[PDB]
Amino acid sequence: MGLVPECFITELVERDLKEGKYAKLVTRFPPEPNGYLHIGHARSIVLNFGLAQDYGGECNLRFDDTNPETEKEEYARAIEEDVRWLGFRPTRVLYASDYFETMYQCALVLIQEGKAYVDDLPEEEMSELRAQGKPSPYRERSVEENLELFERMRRGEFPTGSRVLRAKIDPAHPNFKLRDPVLYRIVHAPHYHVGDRWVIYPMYDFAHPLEDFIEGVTHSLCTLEFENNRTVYDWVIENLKGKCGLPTSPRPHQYEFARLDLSHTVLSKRKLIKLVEGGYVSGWDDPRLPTLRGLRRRGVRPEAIVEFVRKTGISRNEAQIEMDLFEEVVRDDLNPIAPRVLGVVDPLKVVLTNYEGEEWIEAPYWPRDIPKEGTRPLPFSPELYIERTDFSLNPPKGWKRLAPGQRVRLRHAYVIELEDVVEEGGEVRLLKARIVPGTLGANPEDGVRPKGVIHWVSARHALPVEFRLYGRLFRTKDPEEGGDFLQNLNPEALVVKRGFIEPSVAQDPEDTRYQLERLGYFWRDPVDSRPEALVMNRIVPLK
Ligand SMILES: Nc1ncnc2c1ncn2[C@@H]1O[C@H](COP(=O)(O)OP(=O)(O)OP(=O)(O)O)[C@@H](O)[C@H]1O
Ligand SMILES: [Cl-]
Ligand SMILES: [Cl-]
Ligand SMILES: [Cs+]
Ligand SMILES: [Cs+]
Ligand SMILES: [Mg+2]
Ligand SMILES: [Mg+2]
Repeated sequence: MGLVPECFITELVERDLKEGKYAKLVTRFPPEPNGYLHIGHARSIVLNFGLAQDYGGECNLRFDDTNPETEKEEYARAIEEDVRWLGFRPTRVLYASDYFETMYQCALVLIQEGKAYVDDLPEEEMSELRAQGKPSPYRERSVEENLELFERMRRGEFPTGSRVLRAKIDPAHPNFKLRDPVLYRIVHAPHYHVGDRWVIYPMYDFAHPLEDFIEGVTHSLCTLEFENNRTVYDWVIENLKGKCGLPTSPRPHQYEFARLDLSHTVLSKRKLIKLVEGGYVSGWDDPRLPTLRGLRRRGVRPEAIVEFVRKTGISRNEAQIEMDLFEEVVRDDLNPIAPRVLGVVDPLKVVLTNYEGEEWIEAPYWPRDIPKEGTRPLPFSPELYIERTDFSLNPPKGWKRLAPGQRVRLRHAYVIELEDVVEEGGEVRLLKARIVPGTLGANPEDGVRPKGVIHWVSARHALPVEFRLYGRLFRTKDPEEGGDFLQNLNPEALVVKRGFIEPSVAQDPEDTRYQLERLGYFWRDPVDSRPEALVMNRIVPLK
């Protein structure tokens, strides 16, 4: 019933809602349109948009776009597309750059109130002074000179980086971040949304609260990196309430949840850019990646992603999440909705000496535990392919599959036993085998049942598939902090096998998610699969 599970945040909202602190609840999701979103961002998406719906409130999608150098509209697009794919419906699609004129008016007021000033000092010198707790020489400049200099910065008289505007708070403040933090910088560079209008851009610490305030956000939800940043957030709110058309009340407040860190995966933009550019991975939608794009392409359903996020909870509890966990939620999400078909990944041929012609078998798509009914014609014939790995000349103790004195059950059809093994070049190339005569939907006459069941497909009927077998992207549980990050890659992240799958798949809609028995879950890769050249990704293996 509650999309977001119980925690400090639900409680806090519920309290303030009931006590009339705010009329409606207003969250935002605010990413930077300068990259693609990943599984970590999903936590912020489910949280922020989830509360809006859980409590009959609003949630804005807003591109926090104050860094013109890197930011592109295609990232804005991609962001909106992944947000909706997760199933969420932003109340508004907003861009912080539409706020600039208001933010600039706000800076004027700061300066008229003697609350900001222009700093001519170079960057290196400014941080030595901050480190020393000393004031800029320029700090006690006048309202008049500051407005003229700020205007001269607006005009783009000064080059990129050369002057900045800073609030006047306390140069010796114990919170280092309150030492006259920077409000405005100079970048002679055009913005993807608003163009060549501005040469002065605000810093995060100043624009973010103001975007919040402007939108009447009630609960601005951020991850825990903004711990010491909270004090400046309040400072901007408090010195500007009821100014330049801002409300005097109510006002937004920050609250902090733990960012997701998932085992076996890196989420930092730096490292991700590394992997794409250096061709370690094929592209931003690569199913090896934890981008939302890549998880989509992989076959993961948005419902598993939401559920994953929901399942794991919202807290201050920055404990790393095990990939085991994620994999199990995918498996669980696909269990009742993935019809079971049969395909072969490492094909090995088996010829049946005591069988001729064809015959077609009603086979169930759903196992006993799944309430769905559904059936399909499964072709059988004297030539099949089985997994190479379901055959031993030298089987171990447990061996439940096919061997030189061990019968086996072909799933949904006959028991066969081995008769001859043709070898060529040391390794095995074709099985010669026999059906045990009355074993279609029945045991052998002699009572010695087959120890196990293996999957198979008719070599006379089956479709070629390119299988893209995905694993975790790293071997080590902790790649994101571990030292050599590229030395921890899993060489098995992608194996590509050429294989076979039963012909029925051809009569299914392209977006079907299948369970290949004893193999894992699978679906047509949305980019490269074609009906005449099938390509299927393994979404996840079995438990
Ligand atoms: N792994 C994660 N788990 C939870 N939230 C995240 C994660 N990564 C990013 N977010 C949050 O989603 C929002 C937008 O993400 P985006 O990456 O554009 O912002 P950002 O400026 O890179 O944030 P950060 O610098 O904290 O990663 C931010 O609130 C951000 O902290
Ligand atoms: Cl049928
Ligand atoms: Cl069976
Ligand atoms: Cs940031
Ligand atoms: Cs069933
Ligand atoms: Mg960042
Ligand atoms: Mg980022």
